[PDB]
Amino acid sequence: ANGRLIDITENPYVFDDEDFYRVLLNDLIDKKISNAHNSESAAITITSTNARSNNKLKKNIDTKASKGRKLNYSVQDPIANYEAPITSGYKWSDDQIDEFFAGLLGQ
Amino acid sequence: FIDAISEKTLNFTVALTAGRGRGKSAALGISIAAAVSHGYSNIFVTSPSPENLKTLFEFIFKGFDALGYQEHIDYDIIQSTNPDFNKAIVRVDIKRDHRQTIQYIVPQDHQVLGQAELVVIDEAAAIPLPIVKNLLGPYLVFMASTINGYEGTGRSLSLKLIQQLRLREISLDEPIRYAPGDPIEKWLNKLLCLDVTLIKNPRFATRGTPHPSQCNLFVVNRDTLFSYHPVSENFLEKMMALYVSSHYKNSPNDLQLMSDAPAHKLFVLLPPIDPKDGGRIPDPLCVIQIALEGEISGDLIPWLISQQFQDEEFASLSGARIVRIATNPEYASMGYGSRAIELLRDYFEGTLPPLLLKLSEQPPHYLHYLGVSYGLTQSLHKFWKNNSFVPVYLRQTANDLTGEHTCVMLNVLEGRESNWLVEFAKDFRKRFLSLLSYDFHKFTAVQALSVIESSKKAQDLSDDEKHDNKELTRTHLDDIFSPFDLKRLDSYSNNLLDYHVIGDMIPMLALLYFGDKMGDSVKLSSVQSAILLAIGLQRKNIDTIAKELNLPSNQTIAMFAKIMRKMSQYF
Amino acid sequence: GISRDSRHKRSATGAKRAQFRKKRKFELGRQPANTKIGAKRIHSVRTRGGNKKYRALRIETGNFSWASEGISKKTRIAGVVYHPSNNELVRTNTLTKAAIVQIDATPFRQWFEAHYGQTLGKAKIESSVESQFSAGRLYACISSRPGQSGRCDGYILEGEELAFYLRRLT
Amino acid sequence: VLKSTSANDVSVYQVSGTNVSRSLPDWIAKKRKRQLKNDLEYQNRVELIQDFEFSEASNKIKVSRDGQYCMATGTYKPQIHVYDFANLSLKFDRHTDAENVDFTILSDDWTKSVHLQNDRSIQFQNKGGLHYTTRIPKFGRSLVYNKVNCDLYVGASGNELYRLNLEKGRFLNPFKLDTEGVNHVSINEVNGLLAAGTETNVVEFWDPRSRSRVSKLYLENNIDNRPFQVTTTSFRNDGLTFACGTSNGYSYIYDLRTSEPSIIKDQGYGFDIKKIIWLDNVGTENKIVTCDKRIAKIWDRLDGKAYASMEPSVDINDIEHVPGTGMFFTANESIPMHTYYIPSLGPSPRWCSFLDSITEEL
RNA sequence: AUGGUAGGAUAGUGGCCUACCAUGGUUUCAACGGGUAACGGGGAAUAAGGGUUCGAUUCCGGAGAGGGAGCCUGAGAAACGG
Repeated sequence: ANGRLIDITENPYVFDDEDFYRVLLNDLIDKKISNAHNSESAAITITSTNARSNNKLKKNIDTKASKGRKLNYSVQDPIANYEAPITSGYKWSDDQIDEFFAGLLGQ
Repeated sequence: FIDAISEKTLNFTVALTAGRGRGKSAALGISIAAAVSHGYSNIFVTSPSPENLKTLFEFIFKGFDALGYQEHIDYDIIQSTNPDFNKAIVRVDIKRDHRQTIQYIVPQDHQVLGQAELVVIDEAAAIPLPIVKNLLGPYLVFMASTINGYEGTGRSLSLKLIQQLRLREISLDEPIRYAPGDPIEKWLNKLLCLDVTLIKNPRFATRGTPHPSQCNLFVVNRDTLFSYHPVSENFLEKMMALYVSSHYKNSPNDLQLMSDAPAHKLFVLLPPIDPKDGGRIPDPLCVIQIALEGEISGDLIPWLISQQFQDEEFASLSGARIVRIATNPEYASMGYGSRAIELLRDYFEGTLPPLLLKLSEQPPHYLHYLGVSYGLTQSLHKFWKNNSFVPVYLRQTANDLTGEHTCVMLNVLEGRESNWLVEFAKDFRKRFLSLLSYDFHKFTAVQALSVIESSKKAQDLSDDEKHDNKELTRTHLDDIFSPFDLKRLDSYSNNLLDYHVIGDMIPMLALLYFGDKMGDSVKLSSVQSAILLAIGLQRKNIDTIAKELNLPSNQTIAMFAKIMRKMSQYF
Repeated sequence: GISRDSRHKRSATGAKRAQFRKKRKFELGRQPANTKIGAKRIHSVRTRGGNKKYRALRIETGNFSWASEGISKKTRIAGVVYHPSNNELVRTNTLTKAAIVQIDATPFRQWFEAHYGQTLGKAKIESSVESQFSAGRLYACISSRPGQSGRCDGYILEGEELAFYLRRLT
Repeated sequence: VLKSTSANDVSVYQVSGTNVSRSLPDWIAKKRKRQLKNDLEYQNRVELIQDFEFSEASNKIKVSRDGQYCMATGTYKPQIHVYDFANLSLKFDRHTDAENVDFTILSDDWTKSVHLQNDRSIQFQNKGGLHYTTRIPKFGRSLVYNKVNCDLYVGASGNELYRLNLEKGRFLNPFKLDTEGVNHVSINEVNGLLAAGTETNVVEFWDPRSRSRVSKLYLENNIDNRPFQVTTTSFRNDGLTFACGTSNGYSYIYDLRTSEPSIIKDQGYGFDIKKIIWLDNVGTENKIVTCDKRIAKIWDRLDGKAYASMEPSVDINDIEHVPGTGMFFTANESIPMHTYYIPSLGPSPRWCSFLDSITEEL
């Protein structure tokens, strides 16, 4: 905003070299499987696939938003305007109902 | 008007509400000349009385900015002259549609006005709402009204007219006889309380209010109301505008008549009094003004009672006549008037002076009974049905200006009982049954049934010791109907009789159904009985009853046969 | 119009809905035939030519067993109190499989007096079911699937079956 | 036909009940063969009304106030059903996915219909067939629609009330509930006061434009055998009175003037209170009807006395009433439809112009 | 989307669907993505007793019965025989 430096998918000052590092971590799991033959190697998948996960917030997904068990704040494209709105449908002038809402007839 | 002439709107509804100084003769003449240039045939003049339509016609073709109006020496008043609008064989509209072609019409007519094409109506707020709807139908009608003036209504009646609509409306405020902003007229409007601001108040507008259980039905001194305090001025102007908005008519001297009446007092219903502040002026919930009657201290209740019967005890009794009782103009659904009527019944049953007079700190006179005299409105009958004011005296000749008959109601709101009210109600029940279609041909059948229920509730009311009616004897039934008519009724029980044959015996059957002899046998008191009362007592046709009952099939005929066959089983 | 078809799903990779067929007669995913308590109602449904499924729409009694002696009589239903896989199913009082439903097992008591002859403290059974023969509201599960059987079957809960389920009740 | 009252000289007539049979049950399979085998003057005297049969009838019945149509949800299979009083039969039948436990209609003549089932799918159904199916974050137990401000809202047992503001095609405004009781939802038709049936006899009230609640209420039985859920709420057309009805059979008629008590009446069985319907549109005002599982009772809201009562032979869980009538619908759990007419309550409608005639005298 | 268990549904295994859990699964050995009148492939099929490798045989890629929507009976079917 100050001009000292939006599609975030290409960011030059951000240095995420994850692309070859994920290839390197794919090169890790290829070489670690071939080197875990006798007893055990250094790190086959521990803190490598997890390091891919926590930087993308393991998956940044919610199970309730998946099933529709969470509310969706998106436009549902058929249901725009069949039950299209009306005129002032309040038969009172809505300021005496503000007195009714302030001073309730149950409270 | 030119825009309405250019538009193809069939419901060309033009509404003109103006204050003082409108120039209605020049305004209607300008509209008549515009309708002369771009109209089909003519303009149908509609007024409630002989108003200034002749002055409007004098301002249509002639009649420039110097009007020169006169009472009876004007050119329009004189008929034996040439007013220069003499028509001939030409296409001129000013000469043809002129004083020789004054299309004046009374607003009571609806079929002829519905057949008309272009009409103009003035002071339509004075007409009834169903009458205004019948007048301002789907034709091209221009409506002219005057707001907050002498012999006129208020803004609430204009708001009720606006609520009846929703159109093309406009407003005028500047005077034309004088100029707007005159301070002497402003002082005269302040002195006469001509300004209306009950709708402009922020707490006494509608049914949005506190609970009617916590209602402060306090009192106020007339001298305290007459005192020119600043708080007393705002409350009395709110009280006067409340009385102005409820009643249709508004006499300009009615405020001075209420102030100078020594035999009339008033009580003010108020909301729940907030003790957190306690000093700020609260807007009252309702205002009830009543007066006493008797031989102590304006005796319309006693004059009608003396006209109804010879009751010197009721003439000399302590009667109460409610001059006016109303809540806020849009607070009809609040029901606070019902609590105020309960408070008024409880009041009967137990520098300067102080401004706020306490309700408990007032000794009431030993009143014998209370009541009021109201028009025959369904809502007014509904308020009396929620109350105990049983109607007894009904005016046979309806008011020409109001368009409705006058109903006088009474209620014995005292521990002392007289039972003459119950006896007069039975006489009023017999009178109202006889007055059905004798003079009361054009009346609502449901409201007549509600009035009959009001008489029946007074029959079932207190002081019921030895006023119980008897049934019909065998000799009494023989004098009522012939044996051949009884055999005719058996044919009606066989359903071969038509509505004509059944309708002949319907007259004595209707009086029997109003009588207690048929009521002791059975009770057909559903909506079929209202059809039975409308056919017999109101003497309406079968098609007329079907349009009134909104069941235009033969079920109305079927309901009458079911009522007739019930009477056949009653033998 | 419900689908039981396998090609509607995504692949193991998550292939993007190849859209090969539309719905036919063979993959007819039928309606969920949820029942309730009340007077017994039976629907006969013809599938695959000669297979007659029995839809139980309303049901009032069941054949519930008691495993400690191996007997089952006919018991009038009262109402469900818990289901493992659902909670509003209980409030609906719709009896599916494995639902824990109350009964008034009076002929179980009548068999008990006709086989032993001793009152219930008003060869032996454990004490936690003596809490509710006095109440007369015994708990039972559902064994058979009622939607295709047209029958209600279950067993009375036994020993640890209470001690795990009133733990899940509270 | 029938003359069965509640011993109060209120001649209640019941048509198409379980006592009378289908007079045209099988014209080819049964009636052609049994015409000679049964003269059946009683069956020829049996008069079928509006000519359909509906087996395991509904958990939801509805009648549109305009167009003179009826709405029904079958449960032998999940059904949706259109009936036309101008044509006196099955206008239209269609299957659906699950059993519609709650339903609401658009304001005019069956054009658009909103359905709610055991699953969390809301069915917007237009003149065609099954226009769209949605998802609800919780399950479904209650839903209702306001034409003012263009918003249906749905709730079932939780914390967020899902306002389906159909304008701009989303759903918004998660209203904060208390202790997961919303088992009924109700509408104040003139001002939009919200209402929620809480399991601890609370009811909410919300300003929809301000998106905020204003108060809470409490319903306290004087006996109070058990804590109870209020099971239904309803607002009268005048905008003044409020109704409550709980699982203990206690119906409360709350006149809104800041009153702890009400007009309190208890049912004779107290299984539930299903629905509360006013009769302000017909004459003899202050009559109101509440329905249990096995009794529907019309009574005076001011006198506190029972006007009449209708006893069905099987349990019911819905009551529908065409305005301007003395006519009622039920959704029974059996193969016929209990529908009954009280002429003292009101006159018969236009399609039943002869039903008023045939049973008044017989 | 992957599994766990339970329930519904299915003729039936089944995340097919639902409920509540655990967060995972496929990949540099290429997951996902751009090209194909895929009238092109298929031993699908004898052959062509020499027409260079085929002149010829057939399977073949689907939807639908004016158009969406739902229903119906039959060991056959979401029928162009409702």
